[PDB]
Amino acid sequence: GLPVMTTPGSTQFLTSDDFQSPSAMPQFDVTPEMQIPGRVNNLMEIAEVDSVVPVNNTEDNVSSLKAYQIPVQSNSDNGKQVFGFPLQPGANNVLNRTLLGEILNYYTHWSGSIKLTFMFCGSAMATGKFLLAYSPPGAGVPKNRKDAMLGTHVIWDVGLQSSCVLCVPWISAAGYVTCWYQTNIVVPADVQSSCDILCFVSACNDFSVRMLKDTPFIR
Amino acid sequence: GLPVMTTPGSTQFLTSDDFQSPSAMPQFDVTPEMQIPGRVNNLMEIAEVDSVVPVNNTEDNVSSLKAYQIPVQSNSDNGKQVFGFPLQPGANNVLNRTLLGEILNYYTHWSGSIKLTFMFCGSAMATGKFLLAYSPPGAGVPKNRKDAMLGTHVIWDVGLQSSCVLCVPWISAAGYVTCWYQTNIVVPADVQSSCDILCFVSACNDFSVRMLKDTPFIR
Amino acid sequence: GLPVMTTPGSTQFLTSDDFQSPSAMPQFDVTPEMQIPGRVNNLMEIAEVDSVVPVNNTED
Amino acid sequence: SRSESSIENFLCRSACVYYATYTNNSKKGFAEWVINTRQVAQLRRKLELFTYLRFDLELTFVITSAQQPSTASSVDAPVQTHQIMYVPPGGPVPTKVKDYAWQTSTNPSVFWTEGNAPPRMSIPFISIGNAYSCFYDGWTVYGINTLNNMGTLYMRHVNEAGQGPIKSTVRIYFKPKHVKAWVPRPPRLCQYEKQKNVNFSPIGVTTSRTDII
Amino acid sequence: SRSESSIENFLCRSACVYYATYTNNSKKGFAEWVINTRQVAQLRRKLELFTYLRFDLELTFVITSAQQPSTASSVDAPVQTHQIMYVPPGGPVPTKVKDYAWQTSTNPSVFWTEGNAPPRMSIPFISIGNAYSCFYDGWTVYGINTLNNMGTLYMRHVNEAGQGPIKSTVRIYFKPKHVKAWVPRPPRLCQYEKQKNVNFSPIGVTTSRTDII
Amino acid sequence: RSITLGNSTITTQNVVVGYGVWPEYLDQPTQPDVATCRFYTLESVQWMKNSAGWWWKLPDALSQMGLFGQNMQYHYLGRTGYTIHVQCNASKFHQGCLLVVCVPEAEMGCSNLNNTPEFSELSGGDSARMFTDTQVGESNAKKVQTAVWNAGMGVGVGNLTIFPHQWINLRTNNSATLVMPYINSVPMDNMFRHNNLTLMIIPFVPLNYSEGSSPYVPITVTIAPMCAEYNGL
Repeated sequence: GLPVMTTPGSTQFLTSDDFQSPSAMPQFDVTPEMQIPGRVNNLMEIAEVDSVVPVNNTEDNVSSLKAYQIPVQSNSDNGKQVFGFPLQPGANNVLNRTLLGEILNYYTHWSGSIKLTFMFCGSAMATGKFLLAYSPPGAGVPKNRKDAMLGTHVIWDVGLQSSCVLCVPWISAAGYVTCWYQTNIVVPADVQSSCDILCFVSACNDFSVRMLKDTPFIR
Repeated sequence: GLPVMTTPGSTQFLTSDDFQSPSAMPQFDVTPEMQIPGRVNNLMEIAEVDSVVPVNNTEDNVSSLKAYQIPVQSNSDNGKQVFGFPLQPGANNVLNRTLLGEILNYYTHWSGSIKLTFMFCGSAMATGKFLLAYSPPGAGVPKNRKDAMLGTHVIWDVGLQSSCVLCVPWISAAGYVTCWYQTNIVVPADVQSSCDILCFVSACNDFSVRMLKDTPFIR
Repeated sequence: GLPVMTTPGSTQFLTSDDFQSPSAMPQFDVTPEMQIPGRVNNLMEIAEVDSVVPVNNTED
Repeated sequence: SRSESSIENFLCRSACVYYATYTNNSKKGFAEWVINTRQVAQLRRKLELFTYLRFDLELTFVITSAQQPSTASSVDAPVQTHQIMYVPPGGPVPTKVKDYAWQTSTNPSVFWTEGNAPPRMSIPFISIGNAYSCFYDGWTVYGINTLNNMGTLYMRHVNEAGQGPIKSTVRIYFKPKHVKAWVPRPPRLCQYEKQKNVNFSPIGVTTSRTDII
Repeated sequence: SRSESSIENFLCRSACVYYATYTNNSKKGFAEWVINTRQVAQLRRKLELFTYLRFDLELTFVITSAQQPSTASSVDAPVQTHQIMYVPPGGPVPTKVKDYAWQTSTNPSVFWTEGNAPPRMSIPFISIGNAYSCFYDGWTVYGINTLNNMGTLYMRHVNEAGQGPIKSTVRIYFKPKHVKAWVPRPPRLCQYEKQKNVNFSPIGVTTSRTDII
Repeated sequence: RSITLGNSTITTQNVVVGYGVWPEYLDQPTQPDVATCRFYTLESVQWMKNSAGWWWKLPDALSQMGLFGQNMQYHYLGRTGYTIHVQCNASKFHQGCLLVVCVPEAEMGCSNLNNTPEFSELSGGDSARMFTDTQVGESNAKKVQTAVWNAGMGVGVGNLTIFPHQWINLRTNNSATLVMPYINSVPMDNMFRHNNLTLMIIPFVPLNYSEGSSPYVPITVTIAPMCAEYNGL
């Protein structure tokens, strides 16, 4: 009849193939659909939301809710580092286990930028000023408030606005998001002085992920 | 269902086949192209450029830069052979390891012509005259300047032009490109007399190669 | 996928078959033709010419 | 390059979920696997990102043989043949190798000789509900949800051997198709302890560093 | 007749690049090959004419068997089955025959019984850069260029044998497709000394003759 | 004649451009042009009778050269083109022939057969490393195998005309001029761990003069970057 000729690679089971398959149970007339809210078409839609970042690990707050609070008090020293963390990806940093770093550990190649939302979770009578210095990849970490001012920065007035948003690229040194005291925390009578700050992370524009792998957060 | 019938030669692995293949990693979305300068569409474009020919081997210049220089001095004899090499292909000749003879040793059948560019790498005060006799395949090598003049030749005046171009067919005796003194090298005071000559080879028109093989310049 | 069903006479080598064959050396660009005189399209054209007949055998 | 993070390219992969052995002569050699999603710890984490899923199923079995040590006298066996029976939710269940439940009519089973392509088959979306449920906060026993129950697979030989024993392994592969996902959830931090429930022991949030600066 | 010197007809050929043996019983019999271009001395010279290449890949494996001397008592084995696992750049790497890295999900592996057509598979162009780089004047260690790294191949049996040992060889074939070449370079004169770098010992330019005339 | 760029001026009177393309432009990149586009003239080497050759690594030679050395350290990535002016001045009584090549990705080989050459032996910052006409011994610490007839790259030195080149023959010509685009696989690469070019000068027919003439001919190499752009905020 019709003459055929089989090529190599005929009776093999490639695990990533795409062939039609014989249905085990036909004639079933399956259950139709129902409009359930919250359909996810793409895994980036999970990474676009914001999540709290545990920037206060220090070896005994990791089994607590103190990991997310940045301790801010009115000290006596003029200018001091509040916090600071690198953006070196996956090397035990603080963006590792968050909702952004949980999806990006499934892929090996990714590129994009990042929203870094802060929030002052303190009283309404307390004022102050903060620097938010960002060092580029290649430049060192600033060791002083003055040459942290000479780099790119945002001066954050606490009494005016309660949240500062910062956009920054992040690629697979890789950067520093050090934050410094500008002035002390002025406070009235019968108000506590020790306030705290939360830190949020998200995905600003479209990331571009590629080359899926398995996750390393498993046995 | 559809009745088939397999011909002979079905489950065989011919090494020079052309069949479609199952992709191991689909769904990858590969890196797009980038316009890099210097794209090679055909291997003849490497053979069209010119290369220096080591026509001065003589058993101890091959591990030196003296292999490419033709020694030219003002002698006392009236008429003498400057150099000479056959065009017998691949039989340890001087066009063997050049950029032309490196591609043509990958193919067994080839046919075309050849540019032979010369250059006088001497002073600007020195003059002279040279013959460039070419003997055809079948005719012998000329043993004297007079019957080298009776064959086809080009008289090369050094004081007028500094480069002489010669076109010659080359096929897979096969020819001789012997070169003779016409007159001595006249030179003024306080100028050196021992000058040198380089030799270049290329592909003039389109070669026609066929029946690829592996190269013999390997263990 | 596409369901087939092999008939008898599948993996056999009939000597007078006519099937397409995998080329051993592709990409060769063979030598073109040249008009040579005296082309024979049919074997009867040899039999149409005349030949001398040995009608005088007689053993020596 | 934003398309490799789609749900179709993230969940339609193949994974080795089960691996069991069975021999013919030992009067209880046949395999068994209740089809679920909580078998291997890696695919469980990739499906626990969503709450309600809805997919078809496509399974492939790689069955191989191994000769057990027989007694003597020139053992030679013909090609073997295996039967892979699929029981729908609420069907007859076998308990021995020679049982009535193998010869039934409503259980679709494949038959496969050795030395050929591996026997794929495809299972549609069987449920009363409109989606599978990866999580269930409610009683049926707490957190069971009897509505997403896909069935059971059974494997055995169909050759009786008189001179030599033969044992065989089987690697069941798992591949969803036409996946739809709803109600995304945070990824699990703690390790997996049991198969049935969501039990855990509390662990720290992130690996620790020396100081805040 | 100028078309057989095209880049597609000059580089899209098949070559035996690797040849390794492995047996099943010896608890460390499995093959290994890091996919590179500098393996065989002839294909290395045909690709060192250009600096930047960009090709897909198509591999074919010719696997055959050989019976090792067993002890006694009428050995008879069924048809064998092999698994050829491909690890992408930055994936899990096995160290033993029974390991977790074989049963993973993101490594595409083929399964193949003996007595059929040889198991071809095709690997696309995987890189971050826009071309492969055959030469690299720069540090990562000098002249490594970690950007063109295509992966690793692993072969093993999936049958456990009780009565007879079986060893097997494998000949990996190599065939580029849809080749593009840039920045042509002079062919190498000296012999190849090492696999990683461009080390050499200086040799003369051309074989010598007696005199200039 | 008398071309100027920035605050520097040279004087010329034939230019061979790249692989046929002129150098042009493409987080977001920044494009500085005022403080980089100028003629950085390296110091002059001497061509004697028994000379062998010189080589420079091109995005290494301008590493201490003015503000271009500041943009190499302060910025992480970047891409450049080049415009190389070579001119040697000899009288009408001298003779010789130079070959001026600009090789992309000239990976060189060590004299010791097991190691790779160390950092100080491959590139001198605005100082020419030199060829030899012999072998370099193997049992030393770490050096480059720099026999001139194999060009340090294991390749026959006659075939180096396939890269973009130009001849300087003292009988007729005096100078060379090359214009080289950015040739790399990635569109923007680091400038400290990678030298994408290599400028070579090899005397095929060596220098000669009579007794009385000046016994050296100085060579002057003048490089000017074209269409540079970096990556930073």
